[PDB]
Amino acid sequence: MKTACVTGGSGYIGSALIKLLLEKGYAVKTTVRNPDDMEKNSHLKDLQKLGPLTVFRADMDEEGSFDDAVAGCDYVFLVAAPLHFEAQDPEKEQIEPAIQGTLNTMRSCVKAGTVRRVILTSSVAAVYFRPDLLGDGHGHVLDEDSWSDVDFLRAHKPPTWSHCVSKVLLEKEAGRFAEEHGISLVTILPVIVVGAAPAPKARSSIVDCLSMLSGDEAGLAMLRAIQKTSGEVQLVHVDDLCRAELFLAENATANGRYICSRYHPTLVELATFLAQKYPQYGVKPTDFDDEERPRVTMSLEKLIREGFEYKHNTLEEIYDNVVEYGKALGILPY
Amino acid sequence: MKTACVTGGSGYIGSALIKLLLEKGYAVKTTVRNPDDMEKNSHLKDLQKLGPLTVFRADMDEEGSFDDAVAGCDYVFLVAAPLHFEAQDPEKEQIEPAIQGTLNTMRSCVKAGTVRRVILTSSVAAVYFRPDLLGDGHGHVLDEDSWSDVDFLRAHKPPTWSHCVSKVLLEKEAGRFAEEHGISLVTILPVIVVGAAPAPKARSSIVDCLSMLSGDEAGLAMLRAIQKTSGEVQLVHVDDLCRAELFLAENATANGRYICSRYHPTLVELATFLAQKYPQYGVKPTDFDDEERPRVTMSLEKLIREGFEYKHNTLEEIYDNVVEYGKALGILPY
Ligand SMILES: O=C1C[C@@H](c2ccc(O)cc2)Oc2cc(O)cc(O)c21
Ligand SMILES: O=C1C[C@@H](c2ccc(O)cc2)Oc2cc(O)cc(O)c21
Repeated sequence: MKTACVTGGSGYIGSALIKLLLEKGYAVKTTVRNPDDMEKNSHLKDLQKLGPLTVFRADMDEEGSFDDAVAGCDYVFLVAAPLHFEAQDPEKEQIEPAIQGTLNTMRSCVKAGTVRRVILTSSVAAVYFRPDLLGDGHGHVLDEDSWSDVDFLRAHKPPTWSHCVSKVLLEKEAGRFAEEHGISLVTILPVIVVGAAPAPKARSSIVDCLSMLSGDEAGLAMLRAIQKTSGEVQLVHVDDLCRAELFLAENATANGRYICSRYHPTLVELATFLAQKYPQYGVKPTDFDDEERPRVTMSLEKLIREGFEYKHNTLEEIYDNVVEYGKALGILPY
Repeated sequence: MKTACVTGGSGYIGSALIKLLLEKGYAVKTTVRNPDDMEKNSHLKDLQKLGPLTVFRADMDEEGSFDDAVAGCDYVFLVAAPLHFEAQDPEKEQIEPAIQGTLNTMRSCVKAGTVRRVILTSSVAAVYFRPDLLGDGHGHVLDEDSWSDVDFLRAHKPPTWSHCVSKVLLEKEAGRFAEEHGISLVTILPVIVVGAAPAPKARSSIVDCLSMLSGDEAGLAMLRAIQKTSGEVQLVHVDDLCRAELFLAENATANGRYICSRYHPTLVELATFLAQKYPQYGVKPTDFDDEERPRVTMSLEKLIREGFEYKHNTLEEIYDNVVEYGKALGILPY
């Protein structure tokens, strides 16, 4: 029986990974910042009903705190924490702590001497910010060779520049570190993630995809900004993301970084689908009518080439269970 | 040096296949119904400059005429192109000749004794007609397991029913014949094909993708019909189709049938692109506004996970050279 560690077990993606690992016969260790907070971590008790699940305390700013959690693990899933709130000095407050915290966990992985592979969950924040491709007014198909432009982001500091710079640098630093220390590191890069997970206090990762239904002003702004940039948005079901992370840990030939994406609708298509299937929220699809814009899209083909198969392939399947989750979280009123 | 036969050398797809094969170092044999008609075959003289190209007279409707062209070949590219003349009895004027013409050439392949693989060019006409799915209000991703409903098509005879039936039945029959004689048959299923080819008298294969520029009422009706059915159209560059045919010929593990597609725009996306890239034609994108419909799309992934790579990936790249071809053919008035 193989053993896996999932960092950030209180979070959206972390909780979904733990569920899949248990269902697949793994013994799981997970880290949280306060194991006694059973309002935040009640799902970890439920999940113990599926297989061996051990909870540990750990924090990214606390050097070595991940030692006991990763020890004995065949695979380690590093789920990066979402930034959450802005900062006066993003370099000192966000970017640098993101690098350091990632290395901190890397070190606990070498020290375990048992980790066959580390799967880093990042996002396409590290892929898409290309001043040439986004700005030249032509369509483009990006892939895993594309990296967000750190120099341009620091020069002009557009909104979310710090989320993108921190993802790029922490991935590069973790790769540099995995090189010098002989540990296999594979990175996955999700688009907007959709679907239910066990975590009771998730939100950040769910606001964008439900914002047409909720009216969340920040969410809608984000979807519109992505569409203004790229001509569309990109979505993937959380269960396919989780299956992809498992796939990448278990298949020895997997190497480097992988975009994880399945459906790329315009907002009017998405709004139209949501209005038809969930009319109780009064979505007006004409609120998202827009000129057709050049499409700048992230290719999904690398994961496909390696033999992975997505299970949520239509728009409706990608949204198959997220609405009931938004209800339970209070993101939606009913 | 391997040798290959390409049927329908005066045709759009046949001529582009010959070009690719010569460039890639094959000796090539091709068939045309009248090797003298230089209206139709002037390109063959030109193509002979690229490598060893030999021309034969043959006719689908004439048993054995393909024997000479196919002899000695390692690969045969069965480009089933010419259909019929919609008469009172499509089952005897179109469907049956299509089947028998295909089996005619397959027999030459058996007689040759040398043929390691036959690549049949069909179309997603043999894939998409799924009345159990086209009106159910949901999206669907169809793949190579989906076949057009021949029974339903014969029962209700919607427009172009016999076209779809011809394609389904000749593919079924050719595969049955191939299995009986232990010959390798692989079928490729293009969507709408875009791009220049050597053939100086092609037309029907290019009218549709040029129809918003030419205003061809038949082409435009076809496009609107596809979009009312599937909520989008699907396009592929002729050069990727030819490279995919060669890929399927050369890759031993290739097996069965393969959708070939790369871009799936709405008509309003396509018209916006064309209007901006080619304003001299007067396209009005609002002529193609339409409500969003559930998407019924053909999966591209079988070819992808077998190792093939498309080179024309954006909408602009798929349209990189067809307008000049259209001007040359007279499809476009200027
Ligand atoms: O920087 C990114 C990545 C980007 C993205 C997603 C999908 C897509 O198709 C293109 C870009 O989305 C985001 C969404 C957020 O709430 C915050 C972010 O920082 C970002
Ligand atoms: O539905 C069809 C049928 C096919 C076709 C063309 C001509 C004809 O006479 C019959 C069928 O062309 C297509 C091309 C597409 O990208 C998507 C489609 O859905 C289709």
